[PDB]
Amino acid sequence: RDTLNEAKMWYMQALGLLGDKPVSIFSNGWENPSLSNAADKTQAKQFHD
Amino acid sequence: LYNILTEDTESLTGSDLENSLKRNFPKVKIKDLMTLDALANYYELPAD
Repeated sequence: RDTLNEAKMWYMQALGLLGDKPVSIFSNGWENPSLSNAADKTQAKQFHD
Repeated sequence: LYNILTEDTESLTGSDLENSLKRNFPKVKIKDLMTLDALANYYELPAD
C-alpha cells in the first residue's frame, strides 16, 4: 500500500515536469488544398524568401 | 436536471436570455468559460 502511494507521488512528479497536456487543434486555418495547389514552386520560393 | 434539459432555450431573445444565463450559470463568468479548458473542467469531460 505505502509503495503504491510512493508510485503515485513519483508519477505526479513526472506530470509536474510535463505540465498541461497540449490540446491538439482540429478546427484550423487549414483549408483542404489541391495537390497541384499544395506543391507549387512559388509556395516554397516565397517561404524561403 | 430534467428541468434544465426541458427548457426552450432556443429562440429566446431579450432580457429573458440574460435571465436564463443567470439561472443556468449562477457563479461563472461566461467570458471565462469560453475557452476549451474551462469547458473541459467545468463539465468534467476531457478536452479532446
